[PDB]
Amino acid sequence: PIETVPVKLKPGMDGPKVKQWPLTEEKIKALVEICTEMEKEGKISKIGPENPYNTPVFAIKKKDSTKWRKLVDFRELNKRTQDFWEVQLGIPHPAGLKKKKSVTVLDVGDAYFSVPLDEDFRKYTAFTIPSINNETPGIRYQYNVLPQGWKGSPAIFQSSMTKILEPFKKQNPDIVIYQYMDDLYVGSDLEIGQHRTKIEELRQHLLRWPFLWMGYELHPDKWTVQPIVLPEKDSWTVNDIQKLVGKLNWASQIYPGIKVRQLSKLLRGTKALTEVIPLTEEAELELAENREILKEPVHGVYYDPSKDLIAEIQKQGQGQWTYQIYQEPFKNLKTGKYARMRGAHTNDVKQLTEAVQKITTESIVIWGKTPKFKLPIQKETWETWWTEYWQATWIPEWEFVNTPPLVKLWYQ
Amino acid sequence: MVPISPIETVPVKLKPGMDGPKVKQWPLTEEKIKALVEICTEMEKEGKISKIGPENPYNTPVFACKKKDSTKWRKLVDFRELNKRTQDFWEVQLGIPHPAGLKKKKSVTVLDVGDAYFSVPLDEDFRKYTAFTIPSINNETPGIRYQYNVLPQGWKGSPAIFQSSMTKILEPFKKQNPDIVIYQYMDDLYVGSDLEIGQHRTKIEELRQHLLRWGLTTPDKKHQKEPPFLWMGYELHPDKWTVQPIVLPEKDSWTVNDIQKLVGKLNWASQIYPGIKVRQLSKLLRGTKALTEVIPLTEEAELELAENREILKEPVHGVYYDPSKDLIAEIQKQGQGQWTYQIYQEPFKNLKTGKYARMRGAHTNDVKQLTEAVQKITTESIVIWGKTPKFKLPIQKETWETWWTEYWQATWIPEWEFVNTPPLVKLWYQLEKEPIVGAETFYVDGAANRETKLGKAGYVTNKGRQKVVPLTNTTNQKTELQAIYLALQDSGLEVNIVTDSQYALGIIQAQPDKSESELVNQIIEQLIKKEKVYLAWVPAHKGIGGNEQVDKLVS
DNA sequence: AACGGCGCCCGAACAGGGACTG
DNA sequence: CAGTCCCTGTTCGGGCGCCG
Ligand SMILES: Cc1cn([C@H]2C=C[C@@H](COP(=O)(O)OP(=O)(O)OP(=O)(O)O)O2)c(=O)[nH]c1=O
Ligand SMILES: [Mg+2]
Ligand SMILES: [Mg+2]
Repeated sequence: PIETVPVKLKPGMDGPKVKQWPLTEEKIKALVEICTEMEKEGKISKIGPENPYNTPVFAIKKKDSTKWRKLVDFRELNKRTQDFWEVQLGIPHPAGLKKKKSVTVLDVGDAYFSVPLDEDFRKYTAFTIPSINNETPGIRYQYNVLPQGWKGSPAIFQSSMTKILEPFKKQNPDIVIYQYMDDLYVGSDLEIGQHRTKIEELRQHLLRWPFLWMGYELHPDKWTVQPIVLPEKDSWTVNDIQKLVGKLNWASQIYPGIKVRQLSKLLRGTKALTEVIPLTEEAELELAENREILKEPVHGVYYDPSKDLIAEIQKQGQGQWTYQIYQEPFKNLKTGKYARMRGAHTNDVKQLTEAVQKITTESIVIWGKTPKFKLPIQKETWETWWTEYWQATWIPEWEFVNTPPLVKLWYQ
Repeated sequence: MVPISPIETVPVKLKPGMDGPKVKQWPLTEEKIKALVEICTEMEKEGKISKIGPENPYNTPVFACKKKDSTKWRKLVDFRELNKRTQDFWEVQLGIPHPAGLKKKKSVTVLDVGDAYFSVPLDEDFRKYTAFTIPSINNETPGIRYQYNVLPQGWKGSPAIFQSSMTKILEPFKKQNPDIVIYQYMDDLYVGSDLEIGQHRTKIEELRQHLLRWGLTTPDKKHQKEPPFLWMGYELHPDKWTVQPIVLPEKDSWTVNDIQKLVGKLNWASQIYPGIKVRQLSKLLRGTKALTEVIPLTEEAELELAENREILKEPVHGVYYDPSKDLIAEIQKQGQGQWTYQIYQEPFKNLKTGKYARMRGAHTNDVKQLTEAVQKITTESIVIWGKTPKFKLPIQKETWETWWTEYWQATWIPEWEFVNTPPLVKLWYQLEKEPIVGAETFYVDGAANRETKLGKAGYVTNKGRQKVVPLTNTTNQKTELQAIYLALQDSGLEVNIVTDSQYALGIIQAQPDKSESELVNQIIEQLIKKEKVYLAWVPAHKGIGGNEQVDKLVS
């Protein structure tokens, strides 16, 4: 009884044609059971090889959850429908969400299955379930309703979502509610007991219309930044000053007021690295001035909503991971550090996966975008293990870099 | 008026703005003429082929090749121009089944559908685009032209349609027989069950009659009832499997196309034969771009070829997969970037073997290449068994712990244990984390001219030691590596080295033990002889330490 | 002399970043 | 600042094996 919203690709682009990657036994068995129930409910339908489009599919389990969730890697289809969920039917981002004391994330993607999808667009939602040892050919489906993981689903459902959330927002005018992908971000300044109580009231508002029982809690007011800090030693050697000047010289690309004149004067000659060098009166003066500039904010740094976010991560060792978010180089909108995450001191890939999910969540709360990641890992290493540790219903863009640490910039 | 087959048709379109094929026929031998007129006549009476007239302004050349191990002929249609104008299909064949992934079954039957593509219909609106003439005489009768009502052999959409059509027909039978395993690869069917021999044949006949309802015939010609079963190029026995006999050519003079076939068979043989190497054989296929050019076998390629033929002498076999037991993968280092592995569940009962000899990167070490082999085995195991095997690796836990905790990139290996089988994988030198007290400090630098390709490399030290070496036909990067090599040559067992080269430092910090660069290999040899080496970096052109002094000497 | 799938080892073409020169 | 170079990386198409 609902007219399908017409959806068209960006002019000059064809649909996604991405190959399905191998899946483990437990993931294939989970997807076969899930897709059977969805096909019985008409959410998906089997298709043939005349559909040249395809999108990878796998399964995940959210944090502290034993239930399999179907996850489609619609990253290719999403950037091929960019003028739809950003230009036509866009969702405004509330600036006050990051200022709230507590923000809870609710999975509402199940509500998208009640709205049919445009018949002319269903061919782009094709996916293929693989088989172990290739016992059978790939089993192909396509979506008949709004699929989870497609950025067009919350855009079309936005009109439906507003009417459902209309009474609750009137009851609580101070609560900020933001919708991104399959998730719903609900922030308030109430106390922990009052907040969780108001979250349950919102759940009942959705029930009177399978992951709604979960509630991942955030605290954006408790989020910290990791500034550039300089060491403080009682004695300084030639090697210590060479490392300090190298760090300050690289930092000059960010803070143009940093000077290294009086510090380079301490290294006059061809001295041994371990030779202790006492800091002169002017060297103490120059080093004290540089420590204050690192406390001052960077000039002309602000968020441009038309530019993409970029995230770089550095492996610091011993469970330490630093990261920077920027749109223009050396114009970081946010820097931070993570420590003692899951897999610390045993698994780099699980930690890196955890860090990517944390950074993406922060970017959704602060700017409403997911950054493109520059991952410090080999492509084949990441593509082998990352799905084993993924616990989110979205997937950000990423690329792979290899930058040896010539100088510890973000973590001495 | 042709009867419509029970198999649902697949709606096939063409790329917009393009028409059908209009290619002239190919003059063929009279032997091919007497082999195709009898086929088009039989397919016309069976409804598989309809006759057309002048209302079909299309044409496509055809030919034929002999069926493998038979007297029958395979009718092919060179649809290379039709494929360019036909819509793209998404392939549903995602891989190749492997016998090591098969479980133990009491009863096994291997079927084979007769006239696979000739039993699945074509799209109604698409049959007009498949036109082809058949001359009865090579230069007399014009020959009546026909069309296709089924799937032609040679079309780029025929495999995808048959594989999808075969699945929809087997879906109702599999729902009625869940405990029966049916490996569906193209038209060949592998049917297994734990039922008794008598009850197994009963369900086989039920399946044969089920497929017959859609016009799929399973003739007794290629019906296999007794082991060993020939399936996917293997010999399937009740409790073991092996590859069909592989014949390696033994020519007195070796060319380029002969080695390409030789390495290919060894790659196919290395899945069950442990220890097959193709490094020195494939090394001969470099640079030479003439398939008909004789290449003499080197002494390393001859000893490698002799060791491969000896492995193929003794017969080997793999076992089948038991889900109640764990998967074990053990890797051995074969030297020169060569790795071999075996996957098993019980000791010395290999499911399959394999090798990893890929050399990625100009500079690497054994620890990186072992990590790459683990990743290759893991993904391969997920395809075949859907899980990751426990690894037995020839690297100490302490060695691996030192590498991954100190590397700047994220790296990881799944659950594994150490196996003490030399040669063990280790790191051949460790850069210090702090400068060395009492060790001479070398400030190295190197400059080169972009035009004349001339350059210098040298160092200055805190004790006054100094050297400058002129270099001809070099680069700035090479002089920076040369400067470090000079410092390592002229220093004691413990040395501090200060450089401004981000290029040189990045190479050495990754602790490589092998390199495509002779200069880097010499640097590695010196680093191994040392007891303590501390590399430090400083920004260039900043008047920092002795780096300013050595910069004047070389530039 | 046809089509599709998977694997390997190969070279050519292309991309991207530090560093030097106009 | 552009425009190069040097160096290293990935991508892709073809050679071969193998299956149908
Ligand atoms: C070997 C081969 C096969 N095919 C396609 C056609 C039918 C299926 C199976 O081929 P087949 O089993 O050898 O021949 P088929 O048509 O089934 O006839 P039968 O010998 O089984 O009776 O794959 C092909 O197009 N080109 C080929 O070279
Ligand atoms: Mg057959
Ligand atoms: Mg230099």
